[PDB]
Amino acid sequence: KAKYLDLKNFELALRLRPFTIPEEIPYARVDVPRVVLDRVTQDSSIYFWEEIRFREKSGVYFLYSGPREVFDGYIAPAMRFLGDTGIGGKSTWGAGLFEVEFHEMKIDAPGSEYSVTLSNALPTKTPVLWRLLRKGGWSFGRRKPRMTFIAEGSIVKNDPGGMERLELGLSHEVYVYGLTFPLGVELPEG
Amino acid sequence: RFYGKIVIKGKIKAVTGLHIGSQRGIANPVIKDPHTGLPYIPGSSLKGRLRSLFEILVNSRLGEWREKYPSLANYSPGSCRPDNQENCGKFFNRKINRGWIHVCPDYETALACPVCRLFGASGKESNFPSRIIVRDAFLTKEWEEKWRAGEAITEAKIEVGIDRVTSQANPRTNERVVAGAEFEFEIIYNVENTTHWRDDIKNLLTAMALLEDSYLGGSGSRGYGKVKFIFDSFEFRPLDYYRTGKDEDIVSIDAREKSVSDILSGFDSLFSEVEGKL
Amino acid sequence: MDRRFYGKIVIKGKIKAVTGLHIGSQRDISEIGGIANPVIKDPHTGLPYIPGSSLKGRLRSLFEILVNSRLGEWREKYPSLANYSPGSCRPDNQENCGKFFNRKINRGWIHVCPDYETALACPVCRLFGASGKESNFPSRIIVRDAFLTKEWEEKWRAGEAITEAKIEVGIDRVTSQANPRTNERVVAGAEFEFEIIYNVENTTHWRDDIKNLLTAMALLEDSYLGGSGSRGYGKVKFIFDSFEFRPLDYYRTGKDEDIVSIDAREKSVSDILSGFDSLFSEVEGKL
Amino acid sequence: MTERTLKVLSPLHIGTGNELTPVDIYPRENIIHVLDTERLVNDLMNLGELNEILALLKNPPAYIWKGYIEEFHLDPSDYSIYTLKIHGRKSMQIKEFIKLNGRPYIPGSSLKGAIRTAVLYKALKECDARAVMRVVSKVNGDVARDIGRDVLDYYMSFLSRKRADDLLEAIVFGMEPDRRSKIRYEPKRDPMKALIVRDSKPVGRKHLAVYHVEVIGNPQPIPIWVEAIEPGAATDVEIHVDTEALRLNADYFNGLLWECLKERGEPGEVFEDFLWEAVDEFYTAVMKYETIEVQKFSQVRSFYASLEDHSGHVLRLGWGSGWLAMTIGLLLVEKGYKWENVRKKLGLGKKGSGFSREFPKTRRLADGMPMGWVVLE
Amino acid sequence: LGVMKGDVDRLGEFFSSMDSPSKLATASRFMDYFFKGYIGAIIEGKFGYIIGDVPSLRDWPEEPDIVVVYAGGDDFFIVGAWDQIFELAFRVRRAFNAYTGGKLTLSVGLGYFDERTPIYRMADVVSERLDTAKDEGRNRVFVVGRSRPLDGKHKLSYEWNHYEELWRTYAPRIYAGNGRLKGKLESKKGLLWKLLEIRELYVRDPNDVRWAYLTAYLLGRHGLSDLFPELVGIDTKAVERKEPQPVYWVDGVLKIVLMAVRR
Amino acid sequence: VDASRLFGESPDVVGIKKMLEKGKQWEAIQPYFDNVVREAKNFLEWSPNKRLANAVTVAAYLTSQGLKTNQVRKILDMARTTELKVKRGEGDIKDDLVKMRYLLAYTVGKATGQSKYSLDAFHRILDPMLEVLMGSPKKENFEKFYDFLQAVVAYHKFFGGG
RNA sequence: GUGGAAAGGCGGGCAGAGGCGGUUUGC
RNA sequence: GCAAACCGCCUCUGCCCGC
Ligand SMILES: [Zn+2]
Ligand SMILES: [Zn+2]
Repeated sequence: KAKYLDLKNFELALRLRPFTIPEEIPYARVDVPRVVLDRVTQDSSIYFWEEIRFREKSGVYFLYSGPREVFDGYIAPAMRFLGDTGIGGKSTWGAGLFEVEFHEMKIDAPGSEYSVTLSNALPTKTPVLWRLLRKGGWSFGRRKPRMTFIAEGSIVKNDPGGMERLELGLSHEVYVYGLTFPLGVELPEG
Repeated sequence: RFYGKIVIKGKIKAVTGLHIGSQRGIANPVIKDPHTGLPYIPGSSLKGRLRSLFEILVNSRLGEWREKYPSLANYSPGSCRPDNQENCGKFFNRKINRGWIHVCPDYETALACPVCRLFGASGKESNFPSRIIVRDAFLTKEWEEKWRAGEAITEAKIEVGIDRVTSQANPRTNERVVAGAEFEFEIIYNVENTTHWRDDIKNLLTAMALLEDSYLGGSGSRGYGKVKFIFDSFEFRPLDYYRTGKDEDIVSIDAREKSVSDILSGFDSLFSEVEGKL
Repeated sequence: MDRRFYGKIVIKGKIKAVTGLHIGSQRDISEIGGIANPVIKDPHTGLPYIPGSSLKGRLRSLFEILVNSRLGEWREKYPSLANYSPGSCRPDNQENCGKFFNRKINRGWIHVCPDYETALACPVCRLFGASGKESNFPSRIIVRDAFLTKEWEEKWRAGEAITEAKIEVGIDRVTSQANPRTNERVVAGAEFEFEIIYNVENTTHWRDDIKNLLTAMALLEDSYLGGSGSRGYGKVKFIFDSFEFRPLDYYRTGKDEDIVSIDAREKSVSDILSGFDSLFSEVEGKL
Repeated sequence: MTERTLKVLSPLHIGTGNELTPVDIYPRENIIHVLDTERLVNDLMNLGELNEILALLKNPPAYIWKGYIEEFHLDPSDYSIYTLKIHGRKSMQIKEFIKLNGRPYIPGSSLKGAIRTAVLYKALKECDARAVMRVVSKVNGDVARDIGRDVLDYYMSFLSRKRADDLLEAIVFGMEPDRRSKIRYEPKRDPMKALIVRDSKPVGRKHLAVYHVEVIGNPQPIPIWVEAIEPGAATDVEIHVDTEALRLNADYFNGLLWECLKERGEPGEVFEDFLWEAVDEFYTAVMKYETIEVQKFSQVRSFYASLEDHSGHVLRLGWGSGWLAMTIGLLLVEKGYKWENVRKKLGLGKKGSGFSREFPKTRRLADGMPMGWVVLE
Repeated sequence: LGVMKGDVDRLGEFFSSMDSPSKLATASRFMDYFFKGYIGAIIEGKFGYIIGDVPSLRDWPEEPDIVVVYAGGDDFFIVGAWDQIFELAFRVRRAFNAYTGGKLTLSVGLGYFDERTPIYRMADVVSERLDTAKDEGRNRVFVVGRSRPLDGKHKLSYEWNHYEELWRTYAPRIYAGNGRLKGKLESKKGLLWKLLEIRELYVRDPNDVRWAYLTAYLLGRHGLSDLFPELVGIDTKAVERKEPQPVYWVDGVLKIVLMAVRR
Repeated sequence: VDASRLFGESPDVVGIKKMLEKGKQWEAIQPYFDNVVREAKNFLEWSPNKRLANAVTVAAYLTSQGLKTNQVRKILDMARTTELKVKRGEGDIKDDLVKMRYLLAYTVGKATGQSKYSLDAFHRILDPMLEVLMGSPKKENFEKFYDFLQAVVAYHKFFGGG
């Protein structure tokens, strides 16, 4: 039933070692109620709204492999723009805002023929052991079509992934990210 | 197109007990962070109260503002409540569930309305996003330490209802924040167009100046609001800040100024470099 | 239908407790040894105060009874009072009928009009506001909480008693046996800085809503505030500092363009008194 | 009327449940003085300790514990009252008067509780043939009040902290619906919730003095020291009835007092006139009753014969008003044996029971003046 | 709106014990019949000798307002009135205790929701309140959402015999049946809401002993020294055995009664 | 019997309230625990439940006497105001602890009659802690005083006095 | 080239009604 | 020669309506 693992217990599950699940998830899914008040008569109309509320030290992070000239040219100036606008959700109510720090992670992974995906997959060939994720977002008010991704941690073999460009009636072409983030993994017989 | 982000930091002072309910051991609880148990002011209770005060401000001045803001010429002062027809001639034109709000119906009209240009519009084939971001105000470090020192941060107040003839008392309780608290707010305006941002800052300060004489949430008419904006700093965050990352933003200095010593007392003075760099 | 905004008539001043005031709370808030029946207190500063709920409701209580005395004399000047007859819905447990006290809150009947446009022509429910199903007219006055004034802050620092304990004993007439209790009260002569903000919505009827708020104020200096006022504890006296107007051009500019009426030495029965039109004549010159 | 001023004809002590210990007092002269311990103790440190916390807790041979400040210091007093009598050998506990800032006033809860005794006396005089129709509505116990036969002749045998007046206040002021007993009091049903009396203006320091109250009725009289307002002080008090609060409650009041107002005319109109006719009929009747007993002191009767030909409304207040003036039992003298078994049921004498002097034995009079007379007008 | 969601615990180990296809075909019909046919006759008020005394707010109606959304063979998701979803979870548990030989258990999550809540959210909450009761002991009920410190020594869910014994002590002294309190506690909810605020001082710091005498003063001045004679004195054996104080488990009995009352 | 009931930390909160509703058993075993309270001269002698243990033994021995709370309210409200000063208002109670010692000394200088012993035992306990509080800080070591003095009054209502 | 865009948990509700710091008698 | 006894709270109310 466990969804996540530590940085240390991940390196054990890549080697088919005994591992332990974490005791605590760093966030909650609360349902804050809002209201829509009439402007003349102050009449109320409750709707419900769900969120992700982190703890005192907790947060969220992603990983980047790539050349450093692409990082500090593109990924690093973009993440400071996004510190003052949102990542999804009601950014006008102060949701997707954050402060960005840069560090270094090192993962011990066994060299193999297979690999796990640390991002959405959108595979070319059929993968080994997977888990379907089905979502399609929004782009300038245009509703993206739903695309069968693969959830994270699923197992592929020699797959690069690949982005699908879409039309959506805009001026510019919309690319949808489906590249995989391969880390080596050890498997049983299927 | 993006030019920069005018950033407004300061403090919210609850001069009187502030109550923003949740309706879920006190019988009417103010909302709270689920991990700390501390109260906070949302960014959505602050924004809809800055907007509800400003929409009634525009509603009185539809005729006088037909030639500074277009698409106030398509609205008549009043609500569309009796004749149940949305986007009609009157002002409060969109019914959500049972409440009527001014939301302009198209992108081509929300770029002219002073409410929807600053606060946003939904529309059909429109989706005008807002230009301000209102963060959730949390207690100041000095008031999180009083939570560590064992004090009470939210009192519980008992009212009563009394018959006009026989004086039968009928009480209830309302949790509300202890008066005197200091929150920390944040409003990040998004400089899309470089021409009409002065009218979008001066309208946002007008919504705050009406909020210092109205209330914030709760009972209010029985004295549960009485808020006070205490500004700290305004920063510009230019477009050159985000590309190269070097710290050359333009910072205004206002440690102890009001919301009315800031609107015109220093408006030509405090925004002198921001109006120069544009 | 058609809510507008022209400004905020602000009524400041002070409340003089000529006889000692007692706005009671409940205890048990991590408090152990104290006078029974305590005055309510600001939990941060420690001092007593007067809630806006205790003052907006007490002015509503005295003015609703003033209108119930005359349901044949105000109806020539206000519509929708012809819907109501003098009485209460206590002899017939039905909410909205011809009786003037119509809302059972929990058990107590209080004149609140059930609709917007019925309450828009009511002299009570346009000044104090109303709740309803589908109408919900909101109020036009807000009454804030009144803490001690800045000089009575300093008397607390100097060690002077800001409260006291009065012991009242109830005696059975037949056996002459006392049943003693101690009631905390604010010391007589104390002074609280108050705040009433009227919200000017319709410029046709705003004379009346100030002439009715100043009517209920003059009824409150004749009546009592809080406490057990039939045994002494009331006797509020309103000491005005300054009426101000706050026009719509104030909140947009920021310049001090408010029309400041001066009654710094006048009385609540002297503002309603000849001179009402002498003091608010520059408000009418601005509207 | 508003601001109906009063005057004071005898010593008048409104207690606060507090006495002055002899460490608070040092009488240098026939005048006395109230020393300020908080300021004097904190003012006697500059010359120096733990000796003050030891000596005040010890309470030795008072005189020396207040005259030890005379060594290298003097002049630390608060109010400095006058003794006005041949006493004070300190050995006394002066009971103090109620004061709001060290200034004596008359509390309005104490002048209302004297009018309530006068009004209760008038209701039991005029209201047994009409007292059944009051409890005919939602009480069902008036048949016991009819078969006994003027509900007083039942209440002497009905009884046969102390809740003795519980039924009698529930008949004259407030009939409830039901209880574990027959009926009970309801504060929401009361004409006296329309009677508004307020605290008077403060009297003054010049009219306050200590007294020496001697108790007479035994061969060995006892003195009690107390402070009281001297006779001749006049302050102003405002009493008014809110007639608007009676018009709203014309159907909700259920009591014998309400059935005394519907017979003088409009019951929300004559209640203020009924109010003072109840005052000058309880307190003049207790004024005449004390001319029978001559056990006091002579000069006491020369005070009572002079209380007549005095304009205004005369009533008791305070602490020296005896059992005869705080209580219905002036009306319960004419029963005799119907109240004689019940007065021993309630109990009286202690340290068994007083046989022939059960209720009226004690008289507390200050300097040969029967204390506690205040005349409104 | 009250929602329960339950399932049989360690059931895969039970069916793995069957060694022959006729033995599997018996154990899989009898378990199927409890959640298909006999869960109907529990709601029908039958089997009173077998069920007995369960924590009931109101007495059992002739027609319960219960809508069985699903009941599969181990799993059941039942919605209804929140007072009768509460009682039925103890009434399903006792009958399942005796339909078996006392060998198989249940685990029930319980939620109390607004009417106008999306149903995919009422499932995702009670599925978490079921799994919180499931990774702790697998014979225990989640009753009401509850505050507790993050020290790992306190668990939100009650065991079945623990809560059903906490109800036979604390409910017949404060609760009379059918939404009314007892004598000497009518118009005294202000005792009970502040009693939960004293319980919040245990939540903020369990090592602080300030809750012990504030209980004694608040029960004292109301004259109720007879009610709750163990919330005044700290249990030293519970600190010895490293189990929570009795002020911690009283929340699941009070807060149900405070919800039962108009509040 | 009473000494075995009066155990170390919370020996019998439910048990002593029944026995205090007695004469010879509590005149000795609580006298040893009153002497145990006086032998703990330092106010910071109990970081554990022993403040909650002393105050139960104090308020059981005082409930055997009278101990009207009304007589003590001048001290009890004075302890409330001095704790209110600690909230960033003042930091020196030494100018007013002497007043609170004097109000404690004035109270026993007044309390005469059958209620001498109800104030003599009350005089015996707080003053060795007020000796320590003279030369002490007021945010700390007075925090432990005022919480001890609450638990004395709090259990005194539970045992049935006031 | 963001499962997005718009959306105040609030409208109305006196902690209030009743209540002499008192009386008794001795050690 | 001056007091010492008892009484220190009692009894009614406690979230509605509206999405
Ligand atoms: Zn618009
Ligand atoms: Zn109305």
